Amino acid sequence: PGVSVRDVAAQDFINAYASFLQRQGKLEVPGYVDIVKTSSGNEMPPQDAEGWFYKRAASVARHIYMRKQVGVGKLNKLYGGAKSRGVRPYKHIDASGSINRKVLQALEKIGIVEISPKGGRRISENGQRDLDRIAAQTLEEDE
Amino acid sequence: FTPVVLATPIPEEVQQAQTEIKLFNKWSFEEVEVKDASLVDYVQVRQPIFVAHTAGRYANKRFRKAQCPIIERLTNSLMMNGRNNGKKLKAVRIIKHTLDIINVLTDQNPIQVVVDAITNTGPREDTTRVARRQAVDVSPLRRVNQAIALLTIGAREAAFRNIKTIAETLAEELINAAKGSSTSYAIKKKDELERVAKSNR
Amino acid sequence: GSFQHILRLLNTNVDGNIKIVYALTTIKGVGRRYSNLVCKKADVDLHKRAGELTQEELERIVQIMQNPTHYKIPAWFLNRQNDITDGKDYHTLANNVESKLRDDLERLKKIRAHRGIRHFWGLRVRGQHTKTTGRR
Amino acid sequence: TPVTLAKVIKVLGRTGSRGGVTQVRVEFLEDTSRTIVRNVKGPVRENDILVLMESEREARRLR
Amino acid sequence: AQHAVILDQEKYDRILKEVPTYRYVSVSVLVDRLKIGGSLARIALRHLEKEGIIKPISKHSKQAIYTRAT
Amino acid sequence: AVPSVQTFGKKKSATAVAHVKAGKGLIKVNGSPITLVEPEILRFKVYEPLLLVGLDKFSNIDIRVRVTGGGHVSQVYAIRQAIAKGLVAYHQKYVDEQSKNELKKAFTSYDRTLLIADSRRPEPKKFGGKGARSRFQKSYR
RNA sequence: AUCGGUUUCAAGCCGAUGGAAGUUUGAGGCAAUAACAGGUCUGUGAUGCCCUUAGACGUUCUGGGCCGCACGCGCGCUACACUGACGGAGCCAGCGAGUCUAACCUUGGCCGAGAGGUCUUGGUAAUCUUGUGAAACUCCGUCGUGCUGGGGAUAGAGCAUUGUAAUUAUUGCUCUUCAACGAGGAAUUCCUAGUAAGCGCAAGUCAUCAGCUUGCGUUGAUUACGUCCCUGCCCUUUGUACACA
Repeated sequence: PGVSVRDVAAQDFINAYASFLQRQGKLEVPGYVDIVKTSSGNEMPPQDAEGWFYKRAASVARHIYMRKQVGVGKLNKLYGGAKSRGVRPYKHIDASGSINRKVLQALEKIGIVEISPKGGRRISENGQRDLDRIAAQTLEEDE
Repeated sequence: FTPVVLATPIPEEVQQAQTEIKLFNKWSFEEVEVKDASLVDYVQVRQPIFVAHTAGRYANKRFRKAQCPIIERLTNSLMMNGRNNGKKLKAVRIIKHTLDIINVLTDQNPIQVVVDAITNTGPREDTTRVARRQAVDVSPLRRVNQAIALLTIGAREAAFRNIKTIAETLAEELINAAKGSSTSYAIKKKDELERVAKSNR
Repeated sequence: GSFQHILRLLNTNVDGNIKIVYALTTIKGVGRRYSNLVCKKADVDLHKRAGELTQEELERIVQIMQNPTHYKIPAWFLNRQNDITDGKDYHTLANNVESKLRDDLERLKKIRAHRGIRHFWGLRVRGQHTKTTGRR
Repeated sequence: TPVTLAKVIKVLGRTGSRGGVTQVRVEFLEDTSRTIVRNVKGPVRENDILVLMESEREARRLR
Repeated sequence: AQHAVILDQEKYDRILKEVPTYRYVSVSVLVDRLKIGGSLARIALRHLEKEGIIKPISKHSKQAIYTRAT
Repeated sequence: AVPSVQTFGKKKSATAVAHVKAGKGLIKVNGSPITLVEPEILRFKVYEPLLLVGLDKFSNIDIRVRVTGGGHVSQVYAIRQAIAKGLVAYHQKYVDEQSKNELKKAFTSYDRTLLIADSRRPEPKKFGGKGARSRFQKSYR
């Protein structure tokens, strides 16, 4: 009866919030989608390419929720993985900026994320409402 | 059996583990016995456990790894060919799979069949380089050590450049070792070490 | 059904087997990234196995491959950009790859540029240490 | 297929170029009072059973 | 092609007779019957699970195991 | 004026601070139920302190675990230990030493890190090697 | 430590129990006498002697070379894949270091597919970078035994950053080109537990450049718990026509 974003599983939540944010045509797509691989250090673009974006959007929503306030730099260095530098040892090069910035702007316009003091971005009260509503449905859909 | 409630709702399959019995969450150590003497007090099937992963201080003194659960000893010996060195989470996930595989075909409770594979793939007389060869008998700890080291090496070598995944290969090898086949880099590889023995035995 | 095998496409044989995004790249001058972007602009289905693409959408695949800039390829997805001849960005996708490779080496050797000379000698041109490497 | 199981009663140093082989004294579980000397390869404690494919032949040090 | 791995709507009919009476079913078995190769083996397993001739015991990604219907 | 004891459990640079209080059954880790720990096989390593004694002993308490440091496996072993040490410290202080004894020899019978941390620590790296032991390759000729 | 063994019941050693800890508790630092014609005069306003002392063998400037390639050798890195690659999501360390009359570590918001730019900001630092939300790893899905999407070398063109200066391509980034390599002969190296191994991270040089080193954690085995067989060690005995042995 007090189901929140934390009480539900990670993937099984993001996949249902992905469905919801795709049913709603509210969240934007920057237009350069289909031509990006969400990194400097990757091989190929996101395999789905049917607006993944609705999975980034969902995960940046869920991440900014659990944290205090997240900036684009924290999202870049979060989502960025190991770059194969050819014959040289693997490194950490952080993920692509524009995707994480334009998804934060898309959440800001929808009313999930709020530009927060101390810099970065917090959740809106409408944000917590929509996240917790989906989080309750996800569990009771199985139950 | 006594479905209790908490402020954190626990699933009933997890709640059927509390002092009921300690399994994987399905494989029981009640036991279909080792059945072959000499290796009893050298295969641990007496202390039941939930996963094939302890922190483990078993390479401490000398004989402490004889009192380690034999499922962990497979899980440990599956991490060789050192692109998989460490990575016990992958190894235990492979072990989970291969056990429920050797359940779905030829069920027999997939711990006693693993135990019986250890009892059959154990080289029971070998030689030593004294360019001569002198046939000697084998310590039951080394009979386990090499029974594991033949099963898990045979498995990876079969699964290498193949579609049959390490889970299915290791599974097939453990089954054909249990029911003496000589078709699993198995009793065949053991007979090859007892053939060079009978030359000098 | 009408499932084809060989699939000839602009002077190459791109076997209509397992996948299309990875079949197109056997053309000398397109790669995994470019093939993917052209398939997306062609609006083909990617789960199909490169043989069940009817000739009309195969023509459209070849259209957007040949003249990419018209169909929203952003002009940093191309081989020759600010080309030395005119200054127009285009993609050398056919046998043009080796044609324009040879043309550039021949341009360098004609000028008698250092990189052109090292290209002529068969030496390594990216100031690499070839004392201990490039034996055979 | 007669294999004879025999428990060890005492271990006697190590034979071989290296300490690869351990000379041990066994008592046959079947028809006991028969004590025989035997070679092993792997690590041997006491009370451990060895499986002989020949009960007959005795054991010598590996010079 | 590559050792009988071709897309077909008749080997659907071959599958739906040959797959039952298997004590064990996975991607590895499907391909080692010189059938459908990998990508097609997995979507065969998924449709056989929807149809209900298959019982899934475990459904881990990279190693999906299945059994004949009781 | 409430039964409350703050305990910790640790495994190789993984500090798991548990707060076992008089409650109903709220067992939670980083403000999420125990049923959602990152490694889904080590779900039964974090859980085993509950399955050892029984959920009936947890029908009158609430536990909140805050995990910091280490990796995924270090943190699971830290939680497991922190919960068991939390529960025995509560029973010692607020029930009796009789039921403390009971569930101590219940916990240590099934083998333990669980109550006291594995002493093991990483050895420092020395020159002319890639670790504490492994020396660089030697070049005679 | 206690108890039991065990050696003339002496120093000790072995087993169990308790304990955070029972190998000198783990790892280092310090580390004798004698010796080498070991290395360094290119670390030293450390220095004898010898050579030059201005058409300089001093140190300054421009450019060039230390990188040059029939070939051989030594430390490495990447790999030959399905215990895998790729895409998404999941998502956790430890030891550092960091600018005032200078340009450091740089949040945060915007521009950008990048790399990287802009306008501010906290930190002379358990206050800020920074939880350095590192990678391997986990889960769901896309590849299905093919030099294949394993591998990423060579090359072509473009966009940036550092720098008086990037050509002999500094580095980074985008697209294209795709080589050898199907686990390696005779040989040889290192390793006994949080060790090997996998994984990345921080520091040194650093304007820029790490496939190096110095450290640190992440994941974490197998196999000995031994013996002189090889290669050497220490003590005693013994033979010697050796003593730069």
